[PDB]
Amino acid sequence: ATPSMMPQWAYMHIAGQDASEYLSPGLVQFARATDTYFSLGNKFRNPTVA
Amino acid sequence: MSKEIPTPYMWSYQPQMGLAAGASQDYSTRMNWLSAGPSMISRVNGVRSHRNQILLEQAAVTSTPRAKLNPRNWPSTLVYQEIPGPTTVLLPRDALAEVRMTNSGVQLAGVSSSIGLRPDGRSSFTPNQAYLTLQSSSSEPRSGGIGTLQFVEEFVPSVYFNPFSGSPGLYPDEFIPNFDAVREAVDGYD
Amino acid sequence: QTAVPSVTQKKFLCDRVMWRIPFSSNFMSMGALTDLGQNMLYANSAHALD
Amino acid sequence: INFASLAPRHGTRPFMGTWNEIGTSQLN
Amino acid sequence: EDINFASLAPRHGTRPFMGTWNEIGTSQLN
Amino acid sequence: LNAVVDLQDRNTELSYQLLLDSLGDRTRYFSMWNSAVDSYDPDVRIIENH
Repeated sequence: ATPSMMPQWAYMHIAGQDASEYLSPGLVQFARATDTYFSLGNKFRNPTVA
Repeated sequence: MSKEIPTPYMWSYQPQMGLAAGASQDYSTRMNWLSAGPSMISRVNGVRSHRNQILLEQAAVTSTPRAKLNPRNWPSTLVYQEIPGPTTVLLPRDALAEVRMTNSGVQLAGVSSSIGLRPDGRSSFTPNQAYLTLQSSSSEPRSGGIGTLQFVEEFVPSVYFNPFSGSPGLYPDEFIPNFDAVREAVDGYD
Repeated sequence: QTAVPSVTQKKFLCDRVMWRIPFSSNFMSMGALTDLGQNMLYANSAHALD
Repeated sequence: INFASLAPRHGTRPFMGTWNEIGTSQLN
Repeated sequence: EDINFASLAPRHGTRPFMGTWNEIGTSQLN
Repeated sequence: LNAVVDLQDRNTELSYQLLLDSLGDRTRYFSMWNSAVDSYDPDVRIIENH
């Protein structure tokens, strides 16, 4: 990767850390429980880096 | 007067003559904070200013210390030189043996820069072979300009603080795409 | 029996599709953020395009 | 880790998993 | 042995008559 | 602070057209959104004249 562009990548989640991992521990635990009826998966971006 | 968080000057390559050609702040990677509150704006400013720091450290770590950005010619010492290993050759024939055999009536078929190392295809009538060691490098080191791989190391984007502050003879004129540093005057028929 | 000589012309149709040239070394889809559009050569300098 | 560095990174960790060494299928 | 082999250079007398630097490949219609 | 920033170049109508296809097949007609995919006849374009 390019170490200079990483701050913009990480902050905008173009190339970051897997939204299941950067959300606060409360939210991911919350969204996991209530995924059956009210799903929050498509709200947050989880990047893929080649 | 300037922002203390300026956009870096990306530097562009003229692959043909192998040297750089100018710069111009990156207008391609800017964010659009014009619809954000006072806090997001700060976090954006922080992301911007972390970049600047990374760029300075990178430069120190990699770029060659120069007295002049974008020199018109690079010394032989500073340019990556491809140095292949010495090339060994295994000489097939025996020079004297084939002369002796041919003179007999036998009809066969089927500066100092060299090393005649004996290993003591082959031929039955003589057991003598001979290696030959040759230098495979250039006669003289190449000075010229820099290649692609070395460019991305020497010319990192350069953060420019308080850009144009007095002394017009001190401005970085290498940032001008058509500036000829030798005569120090912008040229071009255009 | 009467089979007058002929010349053959071939062709193809491709609708509802946009030609694609991925910016990757091997044209694959190893990630959303391509590997070539991540190298220092392209992400730390300016290049023209013709 | 040298072999594991060749896989796409879905976030931070690579995409390795689900060992699918197959090739048993026949008529049956 | 590590003897060094030079080149034969058809001889005009004792001197081997090497020649000048004529490795020039410029034609350039211009 | 308007949270909707529209450019002159990005094409949301085309983007939302491709997005629907990726989510699920558009061969099925949804009356509510009036989402009837424009489809030519499969054989009137290429006259398979037996």
